[PDB]
Amino acid sequence: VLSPADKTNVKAAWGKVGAHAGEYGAEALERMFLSFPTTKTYFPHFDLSHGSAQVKGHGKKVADALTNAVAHVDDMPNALSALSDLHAHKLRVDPVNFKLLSHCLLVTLAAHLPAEFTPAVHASLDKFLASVSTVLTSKYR
Amino acid sequence: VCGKPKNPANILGGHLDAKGSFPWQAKMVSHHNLTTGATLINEQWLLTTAKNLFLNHSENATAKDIAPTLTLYVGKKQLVEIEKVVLHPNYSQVDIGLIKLKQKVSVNERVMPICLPSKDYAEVGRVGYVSGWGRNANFKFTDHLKYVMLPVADQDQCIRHYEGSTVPEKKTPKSPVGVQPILNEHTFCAGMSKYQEDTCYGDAGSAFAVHDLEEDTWYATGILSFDKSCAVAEYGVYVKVTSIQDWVQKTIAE
Amino acid sequence: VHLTPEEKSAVTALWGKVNVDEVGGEALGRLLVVYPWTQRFFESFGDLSTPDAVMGNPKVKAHGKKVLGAFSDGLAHLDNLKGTFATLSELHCDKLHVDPENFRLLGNVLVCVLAHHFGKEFTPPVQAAYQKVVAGVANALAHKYH
Amino acid sequence: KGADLSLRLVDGVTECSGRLEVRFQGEWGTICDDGWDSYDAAVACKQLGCPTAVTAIGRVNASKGFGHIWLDSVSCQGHEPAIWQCKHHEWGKHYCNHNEDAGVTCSDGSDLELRLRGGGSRCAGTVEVEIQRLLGKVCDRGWGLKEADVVCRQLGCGSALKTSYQVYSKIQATNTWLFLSSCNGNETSLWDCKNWQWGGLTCDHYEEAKITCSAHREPRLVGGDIPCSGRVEVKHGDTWGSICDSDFSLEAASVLCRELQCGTVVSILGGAHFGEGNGQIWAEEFQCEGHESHLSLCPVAPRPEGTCSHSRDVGVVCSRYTEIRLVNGKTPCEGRVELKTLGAWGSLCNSHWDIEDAHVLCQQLKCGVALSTPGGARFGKGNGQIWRHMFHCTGTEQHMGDCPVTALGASLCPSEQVASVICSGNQSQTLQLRLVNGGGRCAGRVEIYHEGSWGTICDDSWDLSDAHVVCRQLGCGEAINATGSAHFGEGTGPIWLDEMKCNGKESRIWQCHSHGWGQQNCRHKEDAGVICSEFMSLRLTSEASREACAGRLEVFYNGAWGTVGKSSMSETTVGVVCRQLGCADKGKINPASLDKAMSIPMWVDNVQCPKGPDTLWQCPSSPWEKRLASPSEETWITCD
Amino acid sequence: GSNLEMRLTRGGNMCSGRIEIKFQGRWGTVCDDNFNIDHASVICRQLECGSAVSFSGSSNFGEGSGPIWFDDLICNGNESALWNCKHQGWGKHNCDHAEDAGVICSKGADLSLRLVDGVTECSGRLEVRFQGEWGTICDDGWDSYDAAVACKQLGCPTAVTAIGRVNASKGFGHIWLDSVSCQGHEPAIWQCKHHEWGKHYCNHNEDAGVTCSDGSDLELRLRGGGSRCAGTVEVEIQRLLGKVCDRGWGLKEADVVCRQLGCGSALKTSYQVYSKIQATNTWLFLSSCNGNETSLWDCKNWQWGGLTCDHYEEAKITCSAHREPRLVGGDIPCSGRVEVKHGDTWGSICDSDFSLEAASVLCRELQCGTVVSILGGAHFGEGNGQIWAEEFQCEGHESHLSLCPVAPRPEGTCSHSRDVGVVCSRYTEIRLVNGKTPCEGRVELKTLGAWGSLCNSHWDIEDAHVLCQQLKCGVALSTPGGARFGKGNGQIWRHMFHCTGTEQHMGDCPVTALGASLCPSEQVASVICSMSLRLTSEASREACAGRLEVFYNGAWGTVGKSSMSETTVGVVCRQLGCADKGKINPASLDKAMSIPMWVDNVQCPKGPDTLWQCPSSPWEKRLASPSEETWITCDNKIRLQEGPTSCSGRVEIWHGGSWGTVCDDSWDLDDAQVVCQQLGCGPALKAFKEAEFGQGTGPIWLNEVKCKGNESSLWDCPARRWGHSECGHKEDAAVNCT
Ligand code: HEM
Ligand code: HEM
Ligand SMILES: *[C@@H]1O[C@H](CO)[C@@H](O)[C@H](O)[C@H]1NC(C)=O
Ligand SMILES: *[C@@H]1O[C@H](CO)[C@@H](O)[C@H](O)[C@H]1NC(C)=O
Ligand SMILES: [Ca+2]
Ligand SMILES: [Ca+2]
Ligand SMILES: [Ca+2]
Repeated sequence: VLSPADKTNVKAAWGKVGAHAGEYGAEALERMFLSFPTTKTYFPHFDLSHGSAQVKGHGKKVADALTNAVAHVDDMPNALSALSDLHAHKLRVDPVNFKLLSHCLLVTLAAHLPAEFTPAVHASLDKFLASVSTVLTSKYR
Repeated sequence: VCGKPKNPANILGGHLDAKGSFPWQAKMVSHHNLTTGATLINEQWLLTTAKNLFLNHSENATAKDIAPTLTLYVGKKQLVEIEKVVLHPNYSQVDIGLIKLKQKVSVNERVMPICLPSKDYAEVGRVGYVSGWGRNANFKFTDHLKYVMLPVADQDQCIRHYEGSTVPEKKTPKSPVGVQPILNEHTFCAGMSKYQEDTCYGDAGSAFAVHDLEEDTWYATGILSFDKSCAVAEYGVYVKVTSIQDWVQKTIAE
Repeated sequence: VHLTPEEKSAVTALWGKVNVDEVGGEALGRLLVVYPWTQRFFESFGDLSTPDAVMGNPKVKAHGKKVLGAFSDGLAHLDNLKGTFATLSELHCDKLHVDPENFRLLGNVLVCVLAHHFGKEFTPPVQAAYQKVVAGVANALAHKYH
Repeated sequence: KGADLSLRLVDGVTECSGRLEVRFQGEWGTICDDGWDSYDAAVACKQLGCPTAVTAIGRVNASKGFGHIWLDSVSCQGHEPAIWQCKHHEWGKHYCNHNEDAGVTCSDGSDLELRLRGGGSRCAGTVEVEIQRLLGKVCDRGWGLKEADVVCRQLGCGSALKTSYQVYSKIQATNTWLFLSSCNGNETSLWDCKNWQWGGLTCDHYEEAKITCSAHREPRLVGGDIPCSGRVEVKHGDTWGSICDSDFSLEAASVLCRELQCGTVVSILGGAHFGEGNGQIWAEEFQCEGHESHLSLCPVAPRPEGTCSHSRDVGVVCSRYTEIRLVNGKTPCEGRVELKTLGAWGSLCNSHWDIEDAHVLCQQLKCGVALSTPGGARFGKGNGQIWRHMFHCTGTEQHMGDCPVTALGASLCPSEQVASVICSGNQSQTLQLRLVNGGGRCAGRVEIYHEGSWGTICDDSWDLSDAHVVCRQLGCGEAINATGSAHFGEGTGPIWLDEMKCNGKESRIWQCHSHGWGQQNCRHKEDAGVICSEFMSLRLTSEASREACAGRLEVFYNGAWGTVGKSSMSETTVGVVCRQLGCADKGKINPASLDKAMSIPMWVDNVQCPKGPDTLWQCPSSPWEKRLASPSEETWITCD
Repeated sequence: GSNLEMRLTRGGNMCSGRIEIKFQGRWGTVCDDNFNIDHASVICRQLECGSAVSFSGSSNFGEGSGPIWFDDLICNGNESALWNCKHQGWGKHNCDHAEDAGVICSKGADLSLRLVDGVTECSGRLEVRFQGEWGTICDDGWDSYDAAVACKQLGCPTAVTAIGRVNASKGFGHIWLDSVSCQGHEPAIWQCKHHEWGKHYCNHNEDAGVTCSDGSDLELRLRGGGSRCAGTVEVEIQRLLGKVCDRGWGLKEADVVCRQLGCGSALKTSYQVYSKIQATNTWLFLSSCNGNETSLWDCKNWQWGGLTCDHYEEAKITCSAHREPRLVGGDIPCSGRVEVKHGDTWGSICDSDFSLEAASVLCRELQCGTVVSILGGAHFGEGNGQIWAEEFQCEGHESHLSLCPVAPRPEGTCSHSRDVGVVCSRYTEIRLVNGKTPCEGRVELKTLGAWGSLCNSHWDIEDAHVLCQQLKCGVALSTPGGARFGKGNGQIWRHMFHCTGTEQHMGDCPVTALGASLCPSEQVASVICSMSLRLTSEASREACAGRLEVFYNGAWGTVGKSSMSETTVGVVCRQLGCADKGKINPASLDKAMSIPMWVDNVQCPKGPDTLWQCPSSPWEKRLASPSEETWITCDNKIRLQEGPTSCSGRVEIWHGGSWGTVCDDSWDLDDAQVVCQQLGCGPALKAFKEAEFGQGTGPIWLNEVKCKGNESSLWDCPARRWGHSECGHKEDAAVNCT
């Protein structure tokens, strides 16, 4: 999908997030561990408590990965290939979880950034995170 | 008997199979708890794809490795065993296997095979119905059977949507999805819905069913092969049944 | 499982503060905009294409309002949801044949519009509780047609 | 109708209760309770011709059905003549199981009983119900304040205060549960709450909802001279009993006076001080911590079997005076203010009167805000004595007895200067500097609440004119001493103002010339404090004993110590002295030691205080008069 | 023949579109495989459409339909017709219809550049008119080469070129060009390399802008840091004031700014509370340039306006030139009156406003070591001009005086008669003589105003290493023995250093010169780098009056009465802690005991704190005559200041090497009685408080003094810990006794 309109909107919205993307990524993860405790079984050795450095940094990683993705959004699978194989094959992460974290990440951006969350962006942002969580899942087996 | 559903029709979209209008759809589950589709082709045989059958397996696997790891359901909750499986001798171009049952399934209102066509129905614009047990918008295996209506898309448009050019030596993988579909003369393509509905993980093995209104008969024109679309890429790709009819008849005779 | 008292209490007190004449209709029309295929069930309304049309059409908010009320009734009795919604579940499920997964899609977009209005005061524990509620709701609403 | 339909009940307590089975084409089968509501039950009860005043859903002693479920999603309007004329999907097509088979019990109301068991009274305990002579309990699933309040109301015990269990005899588990989904709360009975379920369903492995209502143990005070003083008697169940002085702590008396809205505990009095009680003595110790809102929530301990006698009944005195009235108003919320003191009503003096005092008065009388304080005997002067009590409210107190009161030395009130008020009469009408650690309102470290915080003043430029401004602003008279160098100890927080140079005419400290808010170089070791002329202090001075609490009683006032005259001094006054010093309840007046070479100034005599006040400062007396006492007029006392 | 027709289709005009060729009555297209500006030039000439502007694949005009007539053409562009370009033949191609080339020519394009909403005609948002409509360009990748091309095209000055939109709104409508990145020599922006026309992801919040300047209007200043060298960085560009955002702001960028203002280096992002200035709504963003630049404008890719930053507020700097100390009028550079330049003016500091810790930090920043003494009363001469009214209330651990907090003096005039002077501990006047470089040579030290050669008897390579390292010459390679560089014609210094080899300065090593052995004239050091004191009285308990005795070589002995100066007396009394000065008493004739003397004629300059540093005669044990014994009395450790008599006044006591005051906390008539009585004045009449005799200076040495009035000395009274006071000088105790 992802028309020009969508792409533009997602870029413009993800820019205005900027350096706060990392802390949101962690806040997003925290919500996820609170909402769906089963995903904790994917992070055995991590400290999962509030604002844990391990959570906070992994969140900074998912944030920068995402910013990278939006920097060149017209080819996602080359950019994310190594993460494709990392989550897909080695870690074998069950595809429901990407849609979980996707939605928690939408709640998080909504809560912290009320003014930019007009419907058009909520739309193309959900499409965008769809397209990514797909590109990560399609090497599942 | 071909093509006579008791309740004929009028994936992350609408069109719930409420009345059970696709009695030829079967649900196969792999050893690692994945649900995919299959298509009843006679009272003892079903069609599916080789890739579906090769799930939870190495690329170098035989028939006796794969056979005991499968689980198969027909109708609503009726368990059905398996006598044997016959893979197509070629799998780089014909992603297809046939499963043969030990006994004949009882035929009724809820379980009935779709007919194999004698005509080529894959003309651009014809809208067919694909029913499936695959994953929904939450990327979870659907709780109820659903179906969508999709139109057949231009083959060249599809080739361009996946591959740089239609000319062989200029092609480069440009699939918005990591895994590349198999495209050749044995396949055709079909666009997604118009209310933005498409197929996704687990829909492979389902029939591209065409309802022929002159005779009121439903025909399996394609078998969905590349099931990794998620309304993110543009077209699903189906194997042309006309191009494997002879192999099917031979396998059935044998 | 049963809801711990301070979850249900923070939920109800917040729903008290929730303006009941607008949010539901915006959540509904938002479901319409992000996942346009649901328009099929509501397509008697008119054009569901632009965001201004969806947000303006009085029947969109009329339905959202009635559904949000039904949800208030849910939050009212959280242990027996099935019986309370059994008929509504029949109306949507038996007559309309809406796929019950779009309930959660709406419930999720709902929590989003919820979060949209309440900003920072809608905290991860409060979200996790409302998710539990709109889950139990989605299930009870999905109870028909096994 | 159609193809042979009939309805019956099976395995009922009566022929019109039980699991409901419908015969269709000759065969009986059951119906699922999916969507089964009170209209459906009412239609069923009506069809059998039984009373429909009370209709329960569910299967009591009724087995699970077998075979077909003929009707599903039954939804009646209550007017249908038969259950098979209500809405349903179709016949024999269902998803229900025989665990969801509907049942009914139809009753006229004569057999449903409700009682509380195991909570020490009939109005606290586990909620037990008896329906068709079957005992069960109400489940806490869905149990809120509305359901508890309906149950509490049915027993006439008022409102439910707590869902708490109290360790007592435990009751045999009833295997049958009542589920209430919700009532509005205006119902007269829990059974009048809608859509309640009797048995069948399992609640949840947590059960046994227990309650304590506000009428579980009800205290009262009897036999004191004011409503906030007397012997404590508590009704537990329907019987009143006294409590022993050993079984009633200071914390329990504090809880009682707060619950009774009588303020703070002033004294506990053993030995049947208010007379012996009569009848039963409670054998339970309340081991409450004292922060508890009600004695019903205080833990009770079993008596070690000690026998108390009514000679040991506990008495309590709390701090509030409540007997204030308006006289000669056109409304009960306007009039001249009359106060009852020493048993006599008299007009209050207006010499220290304002709108905050009138506001507090209007609020205590539940008359809203004060609208005006008419000067003059607009409501008449009254024919009685004029009380010269000066209240010093902040305007935030709930009761006049919570306000500081001064009566010693108060100036003569002219007959026309009587206090009066007009209140709004509608409870919908609405509308700082302090001294700390000085032992009274008029001495201590000066702290100002400004910009949301308390802060101190530096002693830099701190002079007598600044202290005079402070003392005048508080009504404390003249400044006697401006103490620097943290004489009363260091304060805490910001120093707001520094290098104060008041001319002594400014109405507010921040109108004086200063360096400005928060610009200061001082530390709390230099925090200024004041002692004004209205600072009063009490002591006993003895020449012959190290006993700080036995001696001649001297008060410091207006800068000097002086004796109190023995004239009209009562044993009540001696009790006050002994309590105020924390020595004992009683004491004796000793003959004065003649061996003293020095006449002392006396300030006041004939001081007569009722029972209740804790300090001599609260005791009415003669005006301030500095005279030389003779040694024979000196009061020397020894407390026990 | 004449059966060849050309047209452009779907490009909005006849001079833009997909290439369609009519051959044998059928239209068909041409693939863009191996397509270039020469093909477009042929097409644009054939249509009389002017110059070529753009070529594009099918993306801009959509796919064509029919035959592809030509493929992999190789023309130079000097052909009368496109079918005269080199081709493989009609209907020979490898292309599909997704590669159908299209072109836009200048007559179908219509390009113009203007500035909009500028402060001047040479600043503003860049707008291009294309085919009649104006639109903006997104700043994605917009750089200084693009700005230089734009400035050149406008005929504006190109000496200084800024990017960004100053007070210019967001554009509307089309964004025509995106991520243009040329080489900078191109004559027009649409002649630089760019993406396909009309294909972009930018929105109208991203619009490129330029400001072209000759440099005469760019101003930089610091405000609110009390001087031109500290404060918020304010910029004025085209007469618009703004501020630099701290995003990407490091010490390197700050150092570039500090250098541009000639304030030396940036020391701290510190803020200094001094002026609360109106928020400028306009921010400058930098992008990590190296720090060796001469001007912030020389930094690459700096952006002027257009972006909002949130959490990145005001960037302020304090450079070392905020306050620069020096010592003036002392005999050595590390001794003198302290003058500090604050802003561009030098000022003296008042003796009340300059602590021991501040003098230590100041000389350390100046690398002069530790404080030895503070001297009031213009001891080093009067300062000139303005006196700073600010107290440094520093703790003494700060790396620079610019970092210690300062409080403004409450209203009061200090005069130069109260200018503070400080001497700290390091000796810096050491030199190498007759080296081939200034960092090798014979070592000469200047003492008593004269340069002299150091003796080599203990001069090792570690000492020489430390000296050359101090001189930044790396390691010592050798210490050549003998006067290889000559002996010099002066006196040879017999000073014995005792370095560990880790010291930074020669003045940090322990030095002994008293009694030091002689040195033969030929044994001079050269290098090529790559004791107890007492006063003895027999009759009185008085630690501060007596015969001067030194413990040395296991025995106490007298010093011989000879050549001792008041400077020497000051040194002994300071080391003994008695006073700055004293008088030599006549010796008591009543002592019959002759004492061993160890050393005499000890003569030290001003500066040394210990006798070990004082030059003398060699060690010689002789018997003193009673007439040769030196008895001295230094004045008292306690004085009265600013009183009408020597026994009334503010109480000052000498401790820890400084004068200090006494807090009036517990101060009573018996304490004052003891101090005056110790001075031998009669009974105390009054103990005054609150600095009745004026405010004192320096540390409040004693607080909560609690004498009994029968102690011999205030040092014998119970008190709080020395030098720990919560009092201010407002609380200075004073006395008036009879
Ligand atoms: C947009 C979604 C996601 C992105 C961009 C992403 C990307 C990443 C990144 C950057 C890392 C860390 C790599 C490193 O530090 O070397 C990582 C690790 C990991 N991810 Fe994700 N991830 C996503 C979603 C998820 C989710 C939802 C889960 C599980 C519920 C998951 C499972 C894991 C695991 C188990 C690891 C290993 C942690 C580690 O090695 O430190 N991923 N992923
Ligand atoms: C997820 C939360 C939902 C709530 C709380 C809810 C509740 C309700 C209620 C109480 C009504 C009115 C019932 C009546 O008029 O008798 C209603 C109307 C309706 N509902 Fe829903 N429902 C939900 C989901 C849905 C969804 C997702 C759809 C379709 C995609 C749907 C389809 C409809 C339709 C079509 C109507 C209007 C019927 C008409 O106009 O004739 N419901 N909803
Ligand atoms: C207060 O001042 C009075 C005189 O005005 C003096 O007699 C008295 O001692 C003072 N109180 C003190 C110093 O505590
Ligand atoms: C920009 O500033 C200049 C100089 O003050 C002014 O003339 C011009 O109108 C401004 N443009 C705006 C505010 O768009
Ligand atoms: Ca019903
Ligand atoms: Ca070619
Ligand atoms: Ca550029």
